[PDB]
This record gives sequence, C-alpha cells and structure tokens, in this order.
Amino acid sequence: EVKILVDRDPIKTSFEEWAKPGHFSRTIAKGPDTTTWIWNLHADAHDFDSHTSDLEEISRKVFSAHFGQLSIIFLWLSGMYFHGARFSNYEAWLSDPTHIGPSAQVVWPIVGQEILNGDVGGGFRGIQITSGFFQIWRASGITSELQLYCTAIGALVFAALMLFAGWFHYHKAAPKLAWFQDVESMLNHHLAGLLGLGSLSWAGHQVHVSLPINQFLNAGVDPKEIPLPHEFILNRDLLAQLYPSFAEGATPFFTLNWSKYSEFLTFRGGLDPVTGGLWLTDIAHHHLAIAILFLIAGHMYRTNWGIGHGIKDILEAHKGPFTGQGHKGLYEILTTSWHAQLSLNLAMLGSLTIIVAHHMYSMPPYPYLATDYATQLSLFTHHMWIGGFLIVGAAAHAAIFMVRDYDPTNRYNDLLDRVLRHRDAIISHLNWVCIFLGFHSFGLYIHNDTMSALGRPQDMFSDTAIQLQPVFAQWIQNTHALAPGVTAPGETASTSLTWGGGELVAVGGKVALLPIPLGTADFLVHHIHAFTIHVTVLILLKGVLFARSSRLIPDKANLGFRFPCDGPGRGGTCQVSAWDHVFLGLFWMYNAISVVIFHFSWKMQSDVWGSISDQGVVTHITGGNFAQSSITINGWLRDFLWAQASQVIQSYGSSLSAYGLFFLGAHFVWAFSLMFLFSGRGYWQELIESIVWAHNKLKVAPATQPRALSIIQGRAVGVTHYLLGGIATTWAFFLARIIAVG
Amino acid sequence: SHSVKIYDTCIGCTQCVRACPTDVLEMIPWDGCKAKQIASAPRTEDCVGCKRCESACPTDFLSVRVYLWHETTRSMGLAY
Amino acid sequence: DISGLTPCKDSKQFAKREKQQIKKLESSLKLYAPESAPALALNAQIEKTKRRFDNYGKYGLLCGSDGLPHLIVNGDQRHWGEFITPGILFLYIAGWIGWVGRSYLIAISGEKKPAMKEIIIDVPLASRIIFRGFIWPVAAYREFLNGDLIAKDV
Amino acid sequence: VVQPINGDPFIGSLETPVTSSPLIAWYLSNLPGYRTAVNPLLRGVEVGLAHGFFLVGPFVKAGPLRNTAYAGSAGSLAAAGLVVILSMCLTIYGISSFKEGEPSIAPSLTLTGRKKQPDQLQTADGWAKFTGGFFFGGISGVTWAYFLLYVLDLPYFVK
Amino acid sequence: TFNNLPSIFVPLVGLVFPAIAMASLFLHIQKNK
Amino acid sequence: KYGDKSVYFDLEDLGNTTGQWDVYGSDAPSPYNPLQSKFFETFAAPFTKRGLLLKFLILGGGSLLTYVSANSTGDVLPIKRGPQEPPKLGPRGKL
Amino acid sequence: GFTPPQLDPNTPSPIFAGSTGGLLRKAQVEEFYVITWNSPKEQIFEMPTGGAAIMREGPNLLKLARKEQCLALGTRLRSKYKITYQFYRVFPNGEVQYLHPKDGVYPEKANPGREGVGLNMRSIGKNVSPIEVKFTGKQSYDL
Ligand code: CLA
Ligand code: CLA
Ligand code: CLA
Ligand code: CLA
Ligand SMILES: CC1=C(/C=C/C(C)=C/C=C/C(C)=C\C=C\C=C(C)\C=C\C=C(C)\C=C\C2=C(C)CCCC2(C)C)C(C)(C)CCC1
Ligand SMILES: CC1=C(C/C=C(\C)CCC[C@H](C)CCC[C@H](C)CCCC(C)C)C(=O)c2ccccc2C1=O
Ligand code: SF4
Ligand code: SF4
Ligand code: SF4
Repeated sequence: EVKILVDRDPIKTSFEEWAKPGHFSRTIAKGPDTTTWIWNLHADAHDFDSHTSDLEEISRKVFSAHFGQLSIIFLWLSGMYFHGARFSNYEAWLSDPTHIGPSAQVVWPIVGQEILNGDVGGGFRGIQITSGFFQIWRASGITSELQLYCTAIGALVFAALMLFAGWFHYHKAAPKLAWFQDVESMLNHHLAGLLGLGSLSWAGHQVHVSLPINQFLNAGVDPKEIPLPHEFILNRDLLAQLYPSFAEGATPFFTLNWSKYSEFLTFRGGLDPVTGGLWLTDIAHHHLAIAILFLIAGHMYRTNWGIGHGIKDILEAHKGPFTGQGHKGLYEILTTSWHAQLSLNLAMLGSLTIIVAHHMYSMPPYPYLATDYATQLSLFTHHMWIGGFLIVGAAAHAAIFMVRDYDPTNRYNDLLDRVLRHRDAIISHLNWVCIFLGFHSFGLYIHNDTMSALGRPQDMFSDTAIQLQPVFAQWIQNTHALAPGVTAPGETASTSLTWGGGELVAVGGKVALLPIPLGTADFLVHHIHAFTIHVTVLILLKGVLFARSSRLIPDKANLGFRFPCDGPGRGGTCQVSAWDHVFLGLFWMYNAISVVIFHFSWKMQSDVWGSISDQGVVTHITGGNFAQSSITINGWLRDFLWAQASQVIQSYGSSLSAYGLFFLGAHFVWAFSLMFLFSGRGYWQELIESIVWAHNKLKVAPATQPRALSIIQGRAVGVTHYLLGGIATTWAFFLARIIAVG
Repeated sequence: SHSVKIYDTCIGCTQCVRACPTDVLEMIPWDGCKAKQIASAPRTEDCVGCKRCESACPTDFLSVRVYLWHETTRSMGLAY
Repeated sequence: DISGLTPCKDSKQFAKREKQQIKKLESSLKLYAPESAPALALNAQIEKTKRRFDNYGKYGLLCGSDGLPHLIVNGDQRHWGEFITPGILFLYIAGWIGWVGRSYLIAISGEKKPAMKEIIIDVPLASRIIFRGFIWPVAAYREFLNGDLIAKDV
Repeated sequence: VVQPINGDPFIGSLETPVTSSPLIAWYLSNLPGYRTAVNPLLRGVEVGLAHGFFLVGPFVKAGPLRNTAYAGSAGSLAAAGLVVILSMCLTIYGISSFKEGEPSIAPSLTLTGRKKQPDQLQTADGWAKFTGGFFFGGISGVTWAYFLLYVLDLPYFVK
Repeated sequence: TFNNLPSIFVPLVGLVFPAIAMASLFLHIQKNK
Repeated sequence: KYGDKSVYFDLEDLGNTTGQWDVYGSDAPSPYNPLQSKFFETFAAPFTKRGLLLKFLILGGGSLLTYVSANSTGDVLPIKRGPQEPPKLGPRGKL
Repeated sequence: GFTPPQLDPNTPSPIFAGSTGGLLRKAQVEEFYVITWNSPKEQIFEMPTGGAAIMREGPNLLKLARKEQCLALGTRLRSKYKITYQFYRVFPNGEVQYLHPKDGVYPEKANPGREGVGLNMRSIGKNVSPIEVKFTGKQSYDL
C-alpha cells in the first residue's frame, strides 16, 4: 500500500530562473510595469498553492523548503554553539554560575559600542545573554569549549546535509504525491522514530553524560577535574562509583528488576536544591518513559501490513446522532490540502510553545535557570509570543483552506458544514462573552481605579476590600501541594513548588520559585487573559468562518483570501477578508501576550523572585506590590511600567544601553506603524505622483512606476511595524529591568 | 439610491456588468464605438456601491462611474 | 569665544567630562588582569577617549556650560570644519549619487523594457557611469545651461 | 434534533434542543413575555415584580452603602430609581416603535401554522398597559424585597 | 441653602437633563410625519 | 403550499414563508386569578397613558432625586459631610 | 413587450439541513429575493448563506436574503454548472417582481429592447464644477 513513489530529475538545477525574477507566477513573470510587482514578488514567493494547481509540485516545494528551514536552524545552532565555544564565558560560568552573567556575544570596538561588552563576570567582557544555552550546556554536561566547537562544526555539517537534501528532494529525486499522502507511515515514524527514538537517545545522553557530569558539577568539582563523558562509556567503574546500578548493566533491565535502577532514574519530583533546576535523574526517566510511549504510539497506523488503524477507518467510525455523518471526509481534506494541516499543526505547536513557557518557569528543568531571572523571563515571554503568532497563523491558514482548498462537491465534510451553517451563533455567543469578559475583567480594574481615586479603597475589588479569590485555582493549588501522599505516592514531594504548601528552593542568594499565592489580582488578570484570548478567537474564527460568504459579501471566496475590500458600498466593506481579520487578531494577540508577560514579570518580581538572605527573610524585587497595585491600571502604569522602566532609561552609558536604545527605537517603529494603519493608499499615491512630477522634471522618471503600497500591504506593514515596535519595547524593558536588578 | 453613470468613453467590453454582483448594469446597443454597445444603469436602486464595475472599466480614467448617494436598506446590503 | 561658548581647549567642564569617563572606564578595569584582552581593550578605549577629548580641544571646538562641543554653523571661517567643509564634502557625494543615478536612468530610457534594468542593474553600464559623477558639478551646470538638466513638458 | 425552524432551512434559525424542546419552549411559552392572549397589564405586572426583586438584590449587598445601616433602605431606593428609569425607557420605546392605533406588528402565525390572533402587546395601548404594569410591579417588588430584608433578615445571607 | 444648591442642581442636571434630553431626542429620532 | 415536500414558498401564506411565527407566543388564556387581575387592573390603570406616565416618571423622579440629595446629610454621602480636616498648604507656600 | 415574466410556481427547494444565514425579519416586512433554477442532476453546491446544499434534479427554489446572494449563487451556477437561472423579488404584500435578465438574455449581450439610462453623452472630465450647480438638486452629473 505505502511505497517510496519518487520521480527523478523533474526540475533542472540552473540559475536561469534566478535571473528571471517572479518566474513562479504568470502575472509576475513578465516584468515590473509598477513597483507593486516587487512587493508581489515577495508576497507570492511562498504561495505555492497559487503558483501551481497540482498538489505534487506544492508538496515537493514545501518539503525542500522545510529542508531549507532545517538548514537554517542547524546553522543557527552552529552559531550559538560556536559563539559559546569562542566568544563566551561558559568555561568560567560553570565555576560560579550564580554570580557570573552568562555571555556569548562580544562586540567589536569601533564607535564606542564596546561599552556593550560589560562586566558580565568570569574575567570576560560581553553581552549578558538571556537564551539559557549555558543552562542547557550545564544540563548536557559540556564542561568545556572544545565540545561546543565540535557541536558547531557538526551542526554546520547537518546544515549542509539538509541543504543538499532539499536540493536532492526537489531537483534530483523529488517525491510524488502518493508519498506525502501516506500520512499513516508519517505519523508512525514521527511518533516512533523522531519523538520516540529522539527522546530515547536523549535519555541515553541524560543517563550516560549529563547525570554523571552534573553529579560532580553540583558536588563542588571544577570542570577541569571532571572525567570526560566518554570515560563513563569506556570505563564503567567511574560511572558506577556514583550510580552502582551500572555494575549490573542491563540485567536489571531485561530481567524487569528495575527497582535497582532508581539511583539515576528517579521519581523524586521537585527541584534540585543545589542548583534550582529539576532533578536530571527524573528527566532521564522522563524521556525514557516518553520514548516507550511514543514507540508504542507510532505502531498505531496501518502502513503496509494487516495491522494498524487506517485513519479513514477511525474518522468514519465517529458519526454523531444529530451531528450528522461526522468526521467522514476529513482524511481527504487534510491529505489533499497543505493549508489545513498547516493550520492544525500551527495551532497545536503554538499552544504547545505557550505550555512550554508555562512549564519552564514552574518546573525549571535546567540548572541555574530559575536564578537567571533574565533567562526565565525572556524564555517565558519568547515562547508566549511564538505561541500567539503560531495560533494567529493557524487562523490565517484555516482561512486559506476555506477559500482555496475547501470544496463541498468533491472534498466534502459534514462537521465543517454544520459549523458554517450556525457560524452566526458561534460568533454571536463569542461576541457576547467577549463583552461580558471585557466588562467583568477590565471594568473591574476601572472600578478599582475610580474607587481609589475617589478615596474609597474599601470599595475596590482587592484582597482587602472585596474578595474575588480564585477559589477553584486555590483548590487546585492546595491539592497539588498536598498531592504527594494518597493520590501520588512514591514522588517524595510535589511535582512543582508553585503551590502554597510547597517550599522555597534557596539557590545562592536567590530564591528560585517558592510558592505563588493567588489573590484577587490574579483573578482579575486571569479573566483579562481569558478576555483577550476570547477576543482573538472571535476575530480569527470570524475571519475563518466568513472567509467564503457573509450576509454582506456572499461571494467573498471569489474575491480571494487576501483582498482589501469590495468598495465603499454597503456602507463600506473594508477588512471583510480573512486576511484583515487575522491582521486585527495580530493586534489582539499582541495585547493578550503583552498583558500576559506583564502579569508574569510583575507576579514573579513581587511574589516569587528576589533574594533570600542566610537568615531566611526573602525580599522580593518589587516588594510584593502586585496584589495591591495590579488591581488598578494606575499600578501597572506606576509600579510596573513607570517604576520598572527606571533601569532601561537610566541605562545610558552602561552595558545595558542598547536596551534603552531599542526601547526608544521600538517605540518609534510602533508609532511609525501607525502611519500605515491609520492612513490610506490614495493619499500616498497622489503624493507619489506629485514627487514623480518633480522627478520627470529632471529626467529621473523611473520605469518601475512608483506606486503607493497596496492596501493589504499597508495593513501588513502597519501590523508588522506595530508588533515589532511593541514587542521590542517590551523585550528591551524586560531585559534591562531584569539584568540590572537581577 | 446610488447614482451610476456611464460616459461616452465606453468601449463596450461588458466587464462592468459581468463584474456587477447586483444586476445594476446592462449592455445596450449604441453607435459610438467599434463594438456597437454601451453599458446602462437602470437598476440603480439595487446598487450597493461596491465599485466592482469601475474596478473593471479599461479606459483613461473611467467610463462607468458610481456616485455615493442616499443609502437605503438594499444599497447598504442588509439582510435585516 | 562666540555665542557665549568657551573653547574646549580652555574649558573646565570638558576636562571634567574627560576625567569622569576615564574614571568610569578605570572602575571597569580593576576587575581583570592588566595584560589580558579585556584590560587591553579597556586601555585602548581609554586612550581613544583621551585622544578624542584632546582632538576636540585642539580643533578649536566651542564647549558650552554643559561642557560638550557646540558646533557653529553660521559660517564663521574658524568653524567651517564644523558644517561648511563637510557640507561641501557631503553635497559632492550626494550629487555624485544623484547624477550617476540620473545618467543611468537616462541611459536605460532608450531600452525596450527599461524597468528590468532598474531591477537587474546593468553593472557594466553603471560602472562606466559610476565615475561619471565625479564631474557632476560641471556636467550638471552645463546640462542646466544647455537645457539638458530639466526636462521639457512635451 | 437540530433540524431547522419549522423545518424551514432558509430561515435563519434552528430547532435545536435549546430553542425548540418540550421543556424549554414550554418554559418560554408560559411566562409573561410570551402570553400573547392575556392582556399586557398582568404580563407587565409579573415582569416588573420579578425584576424589582432581581434589582433590589444587587443594590443592598452590593453598593456604596452596603456595609452601613442604610444598606437595605438606600439600595431599595436605588432599585426603585432604576425601575422608574426602566419604565421610562420602556415608555419611550412604546412611543417610538408604534404610534397610536396601528394593528399589532407581532406574528399572527405559530409553528403549527395556525392563523392565531396577533399579540396586542405590540400595539400602543397594549405596550402602555405593559409599561404601567411594569412600573407598578417593580415598585411593589422593590418595597416587598425591602420588607423581606427587614423582617426576615436572619435566613438570608449577610456576609 | 447655597451650600445645598449643588446637591439639588448636580443630581438635577447630570441625571434628569440626560433623561429629558436623551428621551426627547430618541423620540425626535424615532418620528414619522 | 407550505406543507408540500420541501416547499417553503407558499405565495399566499407569506407568513410561513418569511418566517413570521410566534415561536413561543402561547395563546393560552389568562392563568392568573381573576380577582388579583382585576385588582392590578384597577390599581395600574392610572399608568395607562404613556405620555402622562412619562411626564409623571421624569418629574417625580427628578423631584425625588433632588429631595434625597438635599435632605440627605453627610452620614450617607461624604461630599456633604465636608472636609472635617484642616486644609493642607500647597507647594511653594500655597501657590 | 417581447419577454414576459415567468411567475415562479410552488417549486421544490434544495435539500438543506438549515443554517443561520437565512431569512431574518427583513423578509417579514420587506422583499426577500426568491431565485429559481433548473438542475440536470441532483448535485451539491455551496449556499451563499454558508453551508452546502443539495440541489434537486429539476426545478429548484431558494429564498435566501437579498439580491446579491441570489445573483452570486446564479453566477456560480452559470459558470460552474452551466445552468440557466432567473430570480425575483417578493415583497411582503404579495407581488413578485422579475429582475435578473428583464429581456430573457443576461445583461452582457447588448440585445436591443432596453433603453439606455444613466447615460451622460460626454467624457468624464467635462462635468461642471459644483459651483455651477450650487443650490440645486442636481449634484454634478445630471447636468
Ligand atoms: C544553490 C544551488 C541551487 C540552484 C542553482 C537552484 C536553482 C533553482 N531552484 Mg532550487 N534549491 C536549492 C538549491 C538550488 N536551486 C536548495 C539547496 C533547496 C532547498 C532549500 C532548493 C529548493 C528549491 C525549491 C523548493 C524550489 C527551487 C526552485 C529553483 C528554481 C528557481 C529558484 C529561484 O529563482 O529562486 C532563487 C531564490 C533565492 C536565490 C533565495 C532563496 C532563499 C534561500 C534558499 C535561503 C535564504 C536564507 C536567508 C539567510 C534567510 C533570510 C534572512 C536574511 C534577511 C538574514 C531554480 C531552477 C523552484 C522551482 O524550480 O520551481 C519552479 C522551487 O520551487 N529550489
Ligand atoms: C522562533 C522560533 C524559536 C526560537 C528562536 C526558539 C529559541 C529558543 N528556545 Mg524555543 N520553542 C519554539 C520556538 C522557538 N524557540 C517552539 C515553537 C517550541 C515548541 C516545540 C519550542 C520549545 C522549546 C523548549 C521546550 C525549549 C526551548 C528552548 C529554547 C532556547 C534554546 C534553543 C535550543 O535549541 O536549545 C535546545 C533545545 C531544547 C532543549 C528543546 C528540546 C526539544 C523539544 C522539547 C521537543 C522536540 C521538538 C519536536 C521534534 C517537534 C515538535 C513535535 C510535535 C508533536 C509538537 C532558545 C531561547 C529551550 C530553553 O529555553 O533552554 C533554556 C527549551 O527548553 N524552546
Ligand atoms: C509553520 C509556519 C508557517 C508557514 C509554513 C507559513 C506559510 C505561509 N503563510 Mg503563514 N503565518 C504564520 C506561519 C506560517 N506561514 C504565522 C506565524 C502567521 C501569523 C502572522 C502567519 C500569517 C499569515 C498570513 C496572514 C498570510 C500567510 C501566508 C502564507 C503563505 C505565503 C507567505 C509568503 O509568501 O510570504 C513570504 C515571506 C514574506 C513576505 C516575508 C514576511 C516579512 C516578515 C513579516 C518580516 C518581519 C518579521 C521579522 C521577524 C522582524 C525582523 C525585522 C528585521 C528584518 C529588520 C505561506 C503558505 C499568506 C498567504 O497564504 O497568502 C495567500 C497570508 O496572507 N501567513
Ligand atoms: C483601550 C482601547 C480599546 C477599548 C476600550 C476597546 C473596546 C472594545 N473592543 Mg476594540 N480595539 C482597539 C482598542 C480598544 N477596544 C484597538 C486599538 C484595536 C485594533 C486592532 C481594536 C480592535 C478590536 C476588534 C477587532 C474587536 C474589538 C472588540 C472590542 C470590545 C471588547 C470589550 C467589550 O465590549 O467589553 C466591554 C467593554 C470594554 C471592556 C471597554 C471598556 C469600557 C468600560 C469597562 C466601561 C465603560 C463605561 C460605562 C459603559 C459607562 C458609560 C457612561 C456614559 C456617560 C457613556 C470593545 C468594544 C471586539 C468586539 O467588538 O467584540 C466583543 C472585536 O472583535 N476591538
Ligand atoms: C551658506 C550656508 C548657509 C545658508 C545657505 C542657504 C540659505 C542656501 C540656499 C540655497 C538655495 C535657495 C538653493 C536653491 C536651489 C534651487 C534649485 C531649483 C536647485 C535645483 C537643483 C537641481 C535640479 C539639481 C539636480 C541634481 C544634481 C545636480 C545633484 C544630483 C542629481 C540631480 C539631477 C538631482 C547657512 C548659514 C545656513 C549654513 C552655512 C552654509
Ligand atoms: C507611507 C504609506 C504608504 C507609502 C509607502 C511607500 C511606498 C514606501 C516608501 C518606498 C520604499 C522605502 C522603497 C524605496 C527603497 C527602494 C528599495 C529603492 C532603494 C533606494 C535606496 C534607499 C537604496 C502607502 O502606500 C500606504 C498604503 C495604505 C495604507 C497606508 C500607507 C502608508 O502609510
Ligand atoms: S476605504 Fe479602502 S478598504 Fe475601505 S472600501 Fe474603500 S478602498 Fe476598500
Ligand atoms: S466596463 Fe467600462 S468600458 Fe467596459 S463595457 Fe462597462 S462601461 Fe464600457
Ligand atoms: S457599484 Fe457594484 S452594484 Fe453598483 S453598478 Fe458597480 S458593480 Fe454594480
């Protein structure tokens, strides 16, 4: 059934098409009559569904494009590991990681920018990075710079291999459509073979290399004194001196006597109190169990043999009573459309990035991550933003499916039809609950603000005036703190210490994630988060559902996914397109993730992070001013924005001065974006035609006719400059704030 | 409602009306062009103002021309 | 001594800026050994700062009460190094850019599809023109006299 | 049972369990908003009584003087004020929507297809009777909620 | 009484004059001749 | 005919076609007791003239509002209690 | 006086499980634009109110919401399925106004029998300025 259907030499390797730009499209492969052409050359560059009509060439194009992306990421990791090897203080950071700033970038002394090379620590002048690569490397048992250079060279090798792979799998031997459509084998392999064997091999590294090395690094051993990792593979006596279960080898394994493996495959949940990260002993067992699970999960789908679930046979089996035929047809609209799959995988990968952000602060998995408050904050914020962007792109590509790849005649689905038929009910109830949440989450902030301004602090919604305690979250918190016991024995402690009954993991002078107390401010801000998420889903789901038709435009699909409008008629029908809906959902994702990372930064700096002296008195970075000031907007303006932006603006003449520079610059780029979002094309075309008169007066009339940006392009430029500016403002503000007071 | 007007520069290419989604326009015979036809706008009451007609008029500036005017329930394109 | 500004060679606050920056860079210098790369780079930046301040002193820059060089643009012969000589240095390059670009657009104007030469820049043509803007202040003047600079409406 | 409204698929609604069911349709059909046959005055009385209690609820315990001794009295006073305003806006609604003597704009048909009598609530005098009932019932429900908060304070929650 | 006149006029103006004005203007909007 | 097999355009019965239906408008008779109904009728017929109802509502509500705000003391609203505190001297003396 | 209206009878409607983009109260007090078409086979088409409908073999009938809905549907029909269509306008009083060809021919073929209106016998720049028609009902373009 499944096979390796692949055809040779379909496309010629030649620069002939490089010389002819815009070759991929018909209207673009004839010349730039205008300047918009170049914007259409980049816009449609990766719109392979519009270049061709057959799915075979599209699948080959995106396959080799994924290979290019993997080449890029291998080259990026090459850069990171190399810069760690040569331009870093990692060899010194291992000695005193609680006081040396992790730095992996040095600037060139030319124009005074050598101030950026600051006193990170370790006898090294550079930039205090906030990526957490140093923490990984301590978790990977690197203990050198040679290993990092070798890793960089190997990553460069794999980058070149992936580049050759894309070239081979497009130009030399490109797979045909029967190969991609065999999703059964693809899932069987990516579950068991990528995620199963990948987690298994990382468990092997974690058992053989990370665990024995971190058993010494945490035990006051200098990295120069540690035995090399391969010495544990060659000499098992040195490995057994700390974990004697290796003296028996795999006889405990194959005889199912796993009870004599707990020296290195543990379940003692919680954070290693010597470094603040999770127990690597638990992470080895984790990735091992995940290997078992993905290995049994990747033998689920029939590929060639009589066993396995045909995914058609799973989907067609589910047919609801008043839900109609049910999931029949979905295997044909997911295997004959890349955009549907792209949307699904984007949505899940984005929510997974967010879950990563959430589980990487509350269960610090790397050593000296929780105490590197810059790394923790930056990683949470990063992955939150990536998740929001991926979800918003999932919306865009659901819409693109609905416009292009949706065919109720051939590739019919029942549930999608049922969703389209009461789409007004969906959007009406979402448009209601967004207003309800908006009111009962932000009008509460307004109420607190007014009551505090009228001198009525006894009337706010605070932890002192009117109790809005998260009773449900408090119950989950208290039962997860008292989870070690009847419900989860053999764990020795809670799976995390972000719950009230937990304890404080004092690492050096720092505090590293004691319990998080949930009060009225957490209720208010969590409902603000639900609000912003619900409005984003309103906008995006509305764009997806009404991508094809509305009461306003019933032929919206014929106009396309990415179109500005259908004229000033009907009172005006700007931004009816799903592209414009996702362009608005970008702003709302921005507001959502911005208030999310603000909640994170403030709740952490006030209720979690800080410094605990040897007497035991923990003093937080702000001073616990979240539950009292995060109930009103003036606190976010005063105690969070105004106050914590006293280290990014005062950082002029310091090592953190590029942060204030990009603070002002990202401010600027955001505001500059407002020139695009607010304005319209017609003014700029008329202005351009005036200055084109000024040029034609001097025989400087360019043949590529100067055209103002297309409307959808003005909206794209506006949203990208707006997001870049707000996000770089926040990035600079967070990084300078959290590196300065640290 | 809206006031659609067709000027004498029309070449009679029938794109104004083949693009018009509300049957506002219709081609009539004429003697001013090689195609011997010109567009007319009888059903301006059904005109929403989307200007798909004049986004498809291939002339110096335009021949068909939509003027936004008194908006009624059908020019505003309301199903309610 | 104009505009109430003292020169920087005889300013107090300018020397104070010098001393303050040097003490700032020396405070960041007592954390490394005096022979390693960070201390060597810090000493190089220190000499850079000291020579910078002394060069701003010896050029006759005018340092105000805040102790920073205030450039004079009015046209004083002593302060043509502030604006007028670099202004001519600018305008010479800027007109070079404009003139080679204009002569390039005029060169491709007699092409079948000129726009493809604005995308795919004809590097031989431009390179033969790229030095033709060296003489722009005279070629442009003649094109203005001959009538070839400004186009005619028809 | 999500088949369309009256089996008519091109009308913008559906007979889902929430809209058209033996329990929820019965409940929405035997309450004073949809008693098209009885005169609108009793309907408005019932409506106003219910909403007067519902408004006195979140004025005594939630308000500017909830913790004071003037909580119940002044909260009921604010609820009566909101009730007067609601009758006010109902009144301008009845004046603006239908003038003096036109027939009812309500549907004269039902789901079963019977040419039923039109709902005289939607007329001018009918809506006026409904507003009068709403005002009377609402002030009465406000004062009765005040009475129950006065004489029967102990079973209800104070907090 | 001069200290009691704001207490009469502010609740008068800022609540009744909106009642009168917005009501009469909604009636003027929803009118037909 | 509206009841034919998938026919929803009875041109005579345009109510069934356009969707004119009392979806829950039960025509069932008065479920109330007659005596309390007559009681409410006689005691709410004053509120039968919508114009007189509106005039009464606006004027009496404004009167009651002015009465409450004028007769209420500072115990129920701090704005009428007054300062009951010495005034702070502003910046730069008082200016 | 060459093409009479068709006066749509009680034809069957397409098979459709019902949606929310259908007829609201606009039909109950204003027109609602019935469309009629004639299918060769029982095939499936996208409805302009969202969702998929199954047209019946033979004549069909759909009362959707407004003119643009039925004309978008009919254009999709004529282009994708190659099928003759005609749609109407059904006021609540009872009258049924015939509208789409109004000549038996679609409004692209310049068939004689239609009078030209909205027709300014001039180039578009030769319209008078507004000051020339100030304080007059004619705005700029009706002379
Ligand atoms: C280097 C050798 C080489 C050569 C000569 C060609 C030649 C060709 N390829 Mg192939 N290709 C190659 C390598 C090569 N390819 C590799 C390594 C891959 C895997 C990624 C592919 C994948 C591939 C696909 C999937 C497709 C082609 C196509 C084409 C044709 C048109 C390409 C074009 O004009 O765009 C030229 C484009 C560029 C020069 C730039 C592309 C971007 C590169 C890959 C990465 C950019 C990295 C950069 C750092 C990121 C930006 C960030 C920056 C701002 C810092 C042409 C026959 C197309 C074709 O034939 O379809 C009709 C097509 O669909 N190629
Ligand atoms: C713009 C894209 C982008 C960028 C620049 C980064 C950048 C970073 N990430 Mg993030 N990340 C992203 C997207 C991105 N991430 C997304 C979309 C995901 C969701 C899968 C993650 C999940 C993720 C995790 C879980 C972690 C990072 C970490 C890091 C940092 C170290 C880089 C590294 O490779 O360490 C080495 C990488 C790892 C140790 C990650 C292990 C592999 C993960 C758990 C799963 C394997 C991927 C799988 C095959 C594909 C998905 C399967 C599908 C079923 C979902 C760096 C700040 C690490 C960090 O902060 O360390 C301090 C870290 O722990 N990221
Ligand atoms: C798995 C991830 C993924 C994949 C494979 C795709 C793939 C695609 N997307 Mg989707 N998309 C994604 C994520 C993804 N996108 C995300 C995360 C979002 C949310 C914003 C979107 C939102 C989105 C929209 C709204 C649209 C697409 C479109 C497209 C298609 C064409 C895009 C193109 O040619 O632009 C080629 C590349 C460019 C034009 C460059 C973009 C320039 C960016 C914005 C630069 C600035 C960002 C940078 C990080 C900041 C540094 C600035 C510095 C350089 C100074 C293609 C099928 C389009 C489509 O299908 O059209 C029909 C379309 O309309 N996508
Ligand atoms: C602070 C600026 C701001 C505010 C207040 C709003 C407010 C709103 N937006 Mg908008 N929006 C904004 C900026 C803003 N937006 C920007 C910059 C963009 C660009 C992308 C958008 C894009 C946008 C879209 C695309 C969508 C919204 C939606 C919404 C609504 C969700 C909240 C709601 O109704 O709950 C209640 C109202 C609030 C929370 C607003 C604050 C009001 C306070 C609490 C009380 C007001 C006083 C009270 C009534 C007394 C009146 C006194 C009398 C004298 C008048 C609401 C209309 C969504 C929507 O309409 O569906 C729900 C939606 O889909 N907005
Ligand atoms: C001395 C000085 C000053 C003043 C000055 C002035 C006041 C001047 C003026 C001037 C003027 C009043 C001028 C005018 C001009 C005009 C014109 C009209 C021109 C034209 C030109 C052209 C046309 C050119 C062109 C070109 C070139 C040559 C370059 C490049 C290319 C091109 C083509 C662009 C001050 C004290 C401040 C400072 C110091 C210096
Ligand atoms: C400013 C603006 C424009 C005009 C923006 C223009 C066209 C961008 C300016 C030109 C760019 C920068 C290209 C010029 C640079 C070229 C690559 C040429 C190189 C020349 C040297 C710099 C090398 C719009 O078209 C628009 C449309 C809809 C809503 C808002 C707006 C809007 O706000
Ligand atoms: S303003 Fe722009 S987007 Fe809106 S209708 Fe006009 S052209 Fe279209
Ligand atoms: S689009 Fe313009 S030129 Fe073509 S037929 Fe219509 S009016 Fe004439
Ligand atoms: S504006 Fe739209 S509806 Fe009016 S004539 Fe032009 S295309 Fe037809």
